[PDB]
Amino acid sequence: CPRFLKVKNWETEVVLTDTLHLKSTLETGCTEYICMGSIMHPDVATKDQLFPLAKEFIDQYYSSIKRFGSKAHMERLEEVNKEIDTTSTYQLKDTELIYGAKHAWRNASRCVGRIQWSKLQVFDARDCTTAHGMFNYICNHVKYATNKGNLRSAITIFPQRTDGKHDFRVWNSQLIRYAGYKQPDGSTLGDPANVQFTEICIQQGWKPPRGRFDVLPLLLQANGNDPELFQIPPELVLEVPIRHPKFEWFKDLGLKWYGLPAVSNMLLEIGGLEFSACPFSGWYMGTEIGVRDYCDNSRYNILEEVAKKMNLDMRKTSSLWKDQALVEINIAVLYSFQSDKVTIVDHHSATESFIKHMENEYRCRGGCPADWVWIVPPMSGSITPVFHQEMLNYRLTPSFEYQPDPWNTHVWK
Amino acid sequence: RFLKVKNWETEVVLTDTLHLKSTLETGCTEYICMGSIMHPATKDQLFPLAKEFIDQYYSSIKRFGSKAHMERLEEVNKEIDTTSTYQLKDTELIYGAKHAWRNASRCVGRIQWSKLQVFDARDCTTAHGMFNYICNHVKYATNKGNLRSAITIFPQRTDGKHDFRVWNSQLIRYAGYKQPDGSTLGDPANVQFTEICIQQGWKPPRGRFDVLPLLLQANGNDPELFQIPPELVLEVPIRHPKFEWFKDLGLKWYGLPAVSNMLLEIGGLEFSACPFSGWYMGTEIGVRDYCDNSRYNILEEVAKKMNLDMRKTSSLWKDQALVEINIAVLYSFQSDKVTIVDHHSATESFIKHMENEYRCRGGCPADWVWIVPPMSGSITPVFHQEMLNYRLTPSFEYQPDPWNTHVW
Ligand code: HEM
Ligand code: HEM
Ligand SMILES: Cc1cc(N)nc(CCc2cc(CCCN(C)C)cc(F)c2F)c1
Ligand SMILES: Cc1cc(N)nc(CCc2cc(CCCN(C)C)cc(F)c2F)c1
Ligand SMILES: C[C@H](O)[C@H](O)[C@H]1CNc2nc(N)[nH]c(=O)c2N1
Ligand SMILES: C[C@H](O)[C@H](O)[C@H]1CNc2nc(N)[nH]c(=O)c2N1
Ligand SMILES: [Zn+2]
Repeated sequence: CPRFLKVKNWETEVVLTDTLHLKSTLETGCTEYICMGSIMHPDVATKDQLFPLAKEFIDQYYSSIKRFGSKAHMERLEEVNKEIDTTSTYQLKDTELIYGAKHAWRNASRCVGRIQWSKLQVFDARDCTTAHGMFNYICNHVKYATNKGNLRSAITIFPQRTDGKHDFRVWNSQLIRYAGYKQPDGSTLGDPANVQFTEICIQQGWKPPRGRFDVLPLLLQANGNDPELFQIPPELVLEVPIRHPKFEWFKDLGLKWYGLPAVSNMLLEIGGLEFSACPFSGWYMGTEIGVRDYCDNSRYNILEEVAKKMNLDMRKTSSLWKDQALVEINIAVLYSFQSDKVTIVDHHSATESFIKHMENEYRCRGGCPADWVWIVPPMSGSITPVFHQEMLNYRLTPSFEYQPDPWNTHVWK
Repeated sequence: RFLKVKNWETEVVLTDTLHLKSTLETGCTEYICMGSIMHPATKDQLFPLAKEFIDQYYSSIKRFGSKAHMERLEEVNKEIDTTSTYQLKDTELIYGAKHAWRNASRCVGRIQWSKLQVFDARDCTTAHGMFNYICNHVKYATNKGNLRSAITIFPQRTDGKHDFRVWNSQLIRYAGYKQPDGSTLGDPANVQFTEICIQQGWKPPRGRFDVLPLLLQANGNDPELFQIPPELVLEVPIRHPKFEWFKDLGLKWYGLPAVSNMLLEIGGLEFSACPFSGWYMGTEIGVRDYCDNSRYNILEEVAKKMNLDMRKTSSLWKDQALVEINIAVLYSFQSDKVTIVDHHSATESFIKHMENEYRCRGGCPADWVWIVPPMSGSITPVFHQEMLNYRLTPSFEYQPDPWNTHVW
């Protein structure tokens, strides 16, 4: 591989030079003959596999604190090596846990929000043993992160994988989501994306109120045991009713959304260790709600009903009636969040911040992996600065990875 | 491997086998993806490429292994020997042109790929000849608004010292002028090319929508200027169905999109002048041409007339104005009976095209970064379509600007 790689911005002419790609680890999925850059998703480790992964991470940690080669560096290397020899694993210091989590965010190529990567609150939950403990930890996370609408980014890290039969997992894909319900007639109440998970929850004991915006219970798995259900206290679930600054009829659609986006189905890999329950949360970019959640045809799919209330001609696609309503729906979501003093960022501000971040990373770090397909917002793409920015995608570690759905792998006791 | 692509809205899964036949590079490796990078002979390299192309041509007319096939491979081998190159048969020229379009990963319009009028211009020797051939192209493809796809193929490269090149990047574009106060009149993307036209004799009217002259290079000689007869240049005043003040913005665009800076490669041969044209997708004009900050950049003005609050971005004033600008373009071409397609129709057509290519051909190389329209992405069906990108030949490739390589 060539040592220097250039990226250009076609709107400003700015050329950046990437050397960080030389530290790439796992596979993109691409080859020199095929590019999989639009593919969404393109047993444990052995002593011999773990040794070099830990050393790589420990080296990198001591490089960052400007102690590379020090006595504390070599002593940590030897302690780690001795520990892998006697137990086939090792335990991270708190300092290394925090560094690793912040860098998995920093390295998350699909995240436009990374300007904030070093302001992450890390909750060490590695002493947790039961699903009730997991509930306690997550409740405290949600309350801290919500902060009465002054949202603060945070991660709670549960115990790492051991033999693969004792995994901690949050079975929810996100900590806060609305249920969806299949009716006998084929229609769907609530969020259609969550019909499968809702059905699991119901069979597990949950009593569904069967509304359009029912907050799902937490389904928590500790130490490989069968998952258990918990209701998040509703006063911890901050929500925003959606209204429009001009269209007084917009509130009559009964739309609302929750304030905290909190991914809980991903795996955090640090130094070869696997943290299979590591829920992390930030704050929303408006398009995640106004464009995808509300206007995807497989989701709440409100474009038609907004278009009718807007009295648009909906017989020709070339009237752009869909595009017009999409803008108005996204004006309402940003307006409703700002009026309630709940942190949100529009797609224009977040992509300008990301460009500034990317440029600083190239300056100070030698690069910034970014997945263009995910960084570019789902509306108005080319009037945001990221559209015109060339990006290199590669995988650095520590990182967040996908993992199988726990109901597909769990062995029921 | 047989690779699978999933549509995340419909859950339709297709299976790609066609990628097994690529061999040109993508630019990516297992460790670094370059999917968002815009720009990632001799007798001995030439025959295997000629062979593969003849093989796929005779396989496409279902006469693989025919005597005609055999005699063609021998005919081509002898000619590469005596002459160091070879000439395509007319049937191979047309087949190669249509398949370079069929294989263009970045083109959302490929449902039309086999309906292409091919103009053989390989007998051309002078810039006057090129001008004639180009005028006939423009007149043919424009067709009084009922646009028809077309390509004009000038002589292939011989030694690189005698290239045919259209120096315009597109046959019809508007000039751009640097103003003394620092701002730009016209199209800022064409400032330098306009300066090269002026420095060579073109007298500019110095307006906002001056059709540029043609700058044509024949057989490696210096380029010569020509004005396309104005009755050949179809233009559309832009107006809005609801906002009667929109026509007062003074906006217009040309009807015919015609790329003239690319290289057509067929069986190892290189056609450095191959102007090709189709019809516009509305967003090409309304989003990029009009609202790119480095182009006509009219968002601020439209939002002014719309009285929108332009104090904070979160009012989405740019997004509102952008939609109204794109309504006007579609309404104007439609009112003037000039072929245009909106990004909803075009992307729907492309999904259907992919479905067709997967069944009958085993895949469709496609560049998600280019296929998804520059506005309202996720409400078009291609946003949710996984695509595999790989390089099939014949193909259109980029080439250096001639003002950076031509020896005067
Ligand atoms: C603080 C403000 C943040 C903003 C504005 C932000 C923005 C975004 C957006 C818009 C996406 C795309 C999500 C989608 O389309 O489904 C995303 C993805 C992602 N973000 Fe961030 N994010 C933030 C915080 C965080 C934090 C705190 C972390 C981790 C510690 C993180 C890690 C990720 C990851 C891993 C993804 C990829 C998810 C996937 O592949 O499905 N983000 N971010
Ligand atoms: C017939 C209607 C057509 C439509 C609606 C259409 C649509 C498009 C669009 C929207 C793009 C992206 C343009 C840009 O962003 O610069 C594109 C690119 C492209 N088109 Fe098509 N096109 C059509 C016809 C054709 C024809 C006739 C050919 C060749 C014979 C062709 C070959 C290509 C190629 C090679 C590109 C990539 C250009 C580049 O990399 O700059 N297209 N097309
Ligand atoms: C930390 C953080 C900050 C921020 N702004 N956004 C995110 C993503 C939040 C999120 C993502 C998805 C995607 C589901 C999978 N997708 C393929 C459909 C669904 C949600 F309900 C949700 F809340 C995370
Ligand atoms: C056959 C065909 C059909 C169709 N619909 N569109 C096209 C593109 C036409 C086109 C493209 C560009 C891009 C310039 C480079 N870009 C990176 C800024 C500039 C133009 F003036 C122009 F006319 C071709
Ligand atoms: C097929 C395609 O990769 C898929 O639709 C992706 C495209 N880009 C995306 N970008 C974001 N931020 N989120 C998504 O869910 C997607 N979906
Ligand atoms: C950086 C990025 O590759 C560049 O902006 C691309 C993105 N996608 C595009 N898609 C189309 N159709 N046309 C373009 O000019 C571009 N520009
Ligand atoms: Zn790639």
